[PDB]
Amino acid sequence: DMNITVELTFFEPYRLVEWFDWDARKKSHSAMRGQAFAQWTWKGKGRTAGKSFITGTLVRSAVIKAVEELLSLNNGKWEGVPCCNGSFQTDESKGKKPSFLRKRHTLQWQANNKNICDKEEACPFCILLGRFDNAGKVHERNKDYDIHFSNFDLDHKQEKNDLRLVDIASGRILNRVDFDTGKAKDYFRTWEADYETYGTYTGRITLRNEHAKKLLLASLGFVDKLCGALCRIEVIKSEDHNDELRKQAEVIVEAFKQNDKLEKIRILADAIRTLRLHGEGVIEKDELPDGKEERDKGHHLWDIKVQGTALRTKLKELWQSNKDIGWRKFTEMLGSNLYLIYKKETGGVSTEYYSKSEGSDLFIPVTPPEGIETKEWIIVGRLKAATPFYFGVQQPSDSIPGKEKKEHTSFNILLDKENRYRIPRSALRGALRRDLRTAFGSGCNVSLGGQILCNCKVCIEMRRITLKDSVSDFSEPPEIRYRIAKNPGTATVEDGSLFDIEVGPEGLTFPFVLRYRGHKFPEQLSSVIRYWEENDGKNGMAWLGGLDSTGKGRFALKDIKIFEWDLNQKINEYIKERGMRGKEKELLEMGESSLPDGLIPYKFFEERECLFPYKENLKPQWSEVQYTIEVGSPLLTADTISALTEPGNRDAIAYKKRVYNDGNNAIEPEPRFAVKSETHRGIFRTAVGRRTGDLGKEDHEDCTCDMCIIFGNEHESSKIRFEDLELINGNEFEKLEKHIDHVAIDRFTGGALDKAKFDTYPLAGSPKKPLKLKGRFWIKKGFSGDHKLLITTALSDIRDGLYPLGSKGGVGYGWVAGISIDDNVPDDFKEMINGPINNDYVHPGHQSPKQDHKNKNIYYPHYFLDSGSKVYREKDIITHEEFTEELLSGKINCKLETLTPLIIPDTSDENGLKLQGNKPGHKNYKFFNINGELMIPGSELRGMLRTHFEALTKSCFAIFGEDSTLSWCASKTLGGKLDKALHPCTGLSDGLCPGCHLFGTTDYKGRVKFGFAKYENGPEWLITRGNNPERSLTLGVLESPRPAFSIPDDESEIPGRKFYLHHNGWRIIRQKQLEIRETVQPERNVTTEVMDKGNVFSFDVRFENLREWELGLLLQSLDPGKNIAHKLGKGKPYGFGSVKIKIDSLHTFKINSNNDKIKRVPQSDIREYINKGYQKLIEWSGNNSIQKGNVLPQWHVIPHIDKLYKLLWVPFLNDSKLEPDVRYPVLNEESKGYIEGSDYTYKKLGDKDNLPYKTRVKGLTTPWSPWNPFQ
RNA sequence: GGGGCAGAAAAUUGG
RNA sequence: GACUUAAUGUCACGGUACCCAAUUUUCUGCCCCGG
Ligand SMILES: [Zn+2]
Ligand SMILES: [Zn+2]
Ligand SMILES: [Zn+2]
Ligand SMILES: [Zn+2]
Repeated sequence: DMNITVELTFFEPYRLVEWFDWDARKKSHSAMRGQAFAQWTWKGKGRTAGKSFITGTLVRSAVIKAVEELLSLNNGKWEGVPCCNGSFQTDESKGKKPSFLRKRHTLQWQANNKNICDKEEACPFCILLGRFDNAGKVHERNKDYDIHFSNFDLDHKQEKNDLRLVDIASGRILNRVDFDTGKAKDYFRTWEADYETYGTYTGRITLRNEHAKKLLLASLGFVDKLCGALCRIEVIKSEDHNDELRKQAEVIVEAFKQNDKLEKIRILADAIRTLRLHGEGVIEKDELPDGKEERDKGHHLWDIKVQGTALRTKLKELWQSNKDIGWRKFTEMLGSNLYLIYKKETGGVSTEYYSKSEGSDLFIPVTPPEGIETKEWIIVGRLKAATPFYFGVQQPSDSIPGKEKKEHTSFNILLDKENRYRIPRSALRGALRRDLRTAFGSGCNVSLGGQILCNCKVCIEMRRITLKDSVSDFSEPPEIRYRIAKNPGTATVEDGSLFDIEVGPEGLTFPFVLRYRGHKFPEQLSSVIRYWEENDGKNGMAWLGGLDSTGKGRFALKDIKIFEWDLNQKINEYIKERGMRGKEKELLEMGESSLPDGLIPYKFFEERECLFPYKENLKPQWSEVQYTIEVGSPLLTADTISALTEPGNRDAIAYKKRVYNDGNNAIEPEPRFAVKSETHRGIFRTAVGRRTGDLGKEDHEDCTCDMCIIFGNEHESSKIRFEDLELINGNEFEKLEKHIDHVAIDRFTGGALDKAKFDTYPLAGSPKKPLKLKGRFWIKKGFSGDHKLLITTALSDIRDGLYPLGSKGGVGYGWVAGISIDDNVPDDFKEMINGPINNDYVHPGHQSPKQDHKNKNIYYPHYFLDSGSKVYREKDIITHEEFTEELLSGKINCKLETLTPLIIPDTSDENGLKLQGNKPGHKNYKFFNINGELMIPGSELRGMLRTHFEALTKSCFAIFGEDSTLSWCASKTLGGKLDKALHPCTGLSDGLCPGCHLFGTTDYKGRVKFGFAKYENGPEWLITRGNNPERSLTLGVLESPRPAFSIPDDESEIPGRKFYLHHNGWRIIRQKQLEIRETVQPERNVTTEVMDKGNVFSFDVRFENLREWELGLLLQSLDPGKNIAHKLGKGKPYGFGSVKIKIDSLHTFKINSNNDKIKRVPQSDIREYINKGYQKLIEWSGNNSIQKGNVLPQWHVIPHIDKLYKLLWVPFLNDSKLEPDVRYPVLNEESKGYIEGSDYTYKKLGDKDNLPYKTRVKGLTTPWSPWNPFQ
């Protein structure tokens, strides 16, 4: 007769739905799906506020199910009073159906009450159902209910105004994933509610019969789930901030637009988001990277003036203005506001199925056997991330709960309201369903519109499993990972291809709870649990999440404890302890002597080698290939966003990870260097696609090609999964990172271009101290022999060195020196994976000035090569998408010998040896070295051979600064004084010159790759006696080239390329070291280490898809003959750096032949290649009067080749007793170092009356012409 | 009598 | 006590936001005549 006040509390995020009564419910789909949830009603107009509740019929149905199970446990009795089976059928002619219909099994027992229930006397089950009362199916007064359930209202703790929907709920999209294809079929939305603040409901139950109070009070403690969440039932006795950020973002955007730097703004946007990982101290202690020393403009982005002041001080005042919103939200909103303002001021703004009627209404009774036992098993443990993980979520401003009717980061991660990482229940349940279907061998696809319960084994085992959601104890921000796609025809970045993913740290831990209520513990669930866990030898194989092909989401299970609860003897202890729901964290730390009564540990849990679904169905599913790459070159996988926000002021730095630690709950102090999984996934995919030839297809829609089978497409998932490549020997290095700076050289002036100096910071790789990267990839069961052969072929192509890792591969960065395969790799994979060339061409030098002399003449140190104006441009560009049969591909092994001393400085250390303490401002350097090994960079060799190849084949001026203007006023810039055909190639529509076709442009990758040269043998360190280091030399003063001497007199044109002369002018510099160290300021000259003549260096050149004449011209540009050499390094006017390259070996390979391999290519074939190049030069010339035949080619019949080989002629080589005297003039006598009667000043040469302008230009164009008697 | 350049140009998402 | 349930019948713990894409292409740390 007396009321019972009931409080239900949630321990999991529950579900919400809108309220429609009964007739408006059939119009909407979300409410018909959303029964057995919690309900939300709007209070007042405007669709903003309301209240949530839980209906009494839902709690009544839960209590009815609990009473049915509790009576089925004790065989139709409860504390001595027996009950009948009840009634669950309603005839259609007498009365109406009760507004909710049952599709599940009804548990029944043997009715031993020996009496039929009527209105006068009844069993507890019949008075708890409410069969014999005065109320039914149409409401009347609240009396004449024998048992009444009221509605359950939300216990708001503080009395306030109405509660909003956006403070209680959050929207989410769930999925249904097909098992055969791995792609989604349909999706549906839901609302999830918080349980920490809004998870308590209170209601009333009225019972007017003191015969079923004990069954009701026992059944209230047996209810386990309600509204999609674990529960416990007990009996009691901002817009101003967005706008203020928007106006300041507009201020910064107009400030960058005033300086014509709008395209930087987008990059700055990402930098602001990256500032959420650092502290506020990076704006407070000003740890942003500073500019160069003695520069007016500092950092190129942190010192851009915003309304009069710098950017860092502007961010300081902007954070002092909005310190009240926190650092993380301020950085996120400032980034996601700069993104929108950049998107507006540019000009361009940035299958839903719910389940289902009339017919097939049945009643299915189920009676268990009388002897059977029922138990409940509980498995507790921790889940650990062995890789970065990703749980996908839709964007904010689309996941608003009320406004469902229908940016900067493309893909976000799922987080809690306190910014904690969350493994949802749906992902764990889907992964358990997938692994259980794999373990059983067979299963069904999940049918949604259902009238009969499914009878497959997976569904029977999954209707007895209860899980629980997980949240970590970690609230630090995620990491952004970027991804591009490559255009396979040009080997550059495709248009509209950059996107970004948010990933979490590896090593994080989550709680894990599983429950099973049944008669015996299955072998298949034991197999899945043993498959998911890790031990010694075995690693975990629990794939949760949504980037599995790139290796994201592999978890392991540790600290597993399994407990058992008996229900036929210890049911009251289960009801009293509430199944330990919400107290499972205490069970991991509980001892054996503190367990509650009735809960024992489980001892017959079968081991890994005794389970039959394991090792037959689950273990052969994914196979592991683990290997180790040895890289003997610098390795640069650029970041370009983290380079902006760290101190050092560098352009491109390497890639780092953040690994989380479990023993100490911090992250880690030191990061881990790595190559991403997407990178070597793309390397494998590009290798397989270029071998088979499937990269040339225009579309892969409904494709069953080999690449789409191995690597997946839109309609199928991938059969191979790739993990990261981690550095494993980083503690063997001192100064692991190396600073390498690069420059571009103008083809006319010979000096450095404006705004073309840059720095790279790769990891220090050497041929005697290589980097070691350990990596792993997973392969699936069901691969054929052809596809395994393709994977083995891709690994062999990576090992042979065709695909370099990282960036700047054409100048020698990231060249793979070797690959090793571990011993635990499958055996079929181990079976599958495991003289001197001369030119003899003597060039006749300039006979008239030089060879008839006793060295009494002075020449000019640089001359100009003047070709015509026509450049041959090809519009059929050779593509990078396959290896063609008629073209050539291979490698050249070459050597390098010094004829004159060589200076290659190491500009990472400005102090170098010493000597800035004694004389300050003096720059002194060492030779180039990585880990103490003398090297020449591949960029210098590439630039030297590129300048030679461009001057040989009459191509365009590739690097040429056209904004410079002359003064003696000038008519125009010197870009206007060049012909339009020698201008650099822009775009592929007009075509490409030969130099841009072989070496590349911005929109076309090159087809030649130069490597780092290593020291082999010879006498090093030219020794001078009076010098503070003996291996050292103080150079003369050298400053910028003046184009006013080459083109005076405005009606004059640019006289072609600039080349230097070979002479032994360093012996003047050596003997006068004392006269240079004094009487010259120490801030003008430089001191460097020098190498002597006779040293040998070794390097390699790779090439792919070259024609025959291109290879002939390349082998001619490398070794152009006897008495012709090259020029390399510093001090080229003073004579330094004369090198000779000799070809040692040539190898060619053909991949289209199945069994063929690398070759040796004897001297007849390469002579044929040289002749095929010479015939192409003759055909480009136009003079077809020269005959054809098998003669050794005379290269000096073409005029510009004759001028080029007169510019590069070595006069002192094979004991010919002559040495020229090449030096600059002396600028207006009474100047230092002037001969008595030479008359070699600039005053005499720069007058009009003696040496007019045309004779001066003609003397700067004719090679080796004299200048002191002047011709 | 004196030092310069010290990053520039694309892609910032589509099926 | 309304807003806000119907009582002899609620498998929604009946459904993984899933699938596809190499942060990359090009560049000699170089260099003389006048304010
Ligand atoms: Zn009864
Ligand atoms: Zn099924
Ligand atoms: Zn295909
Ligand atoms: Zn060109």
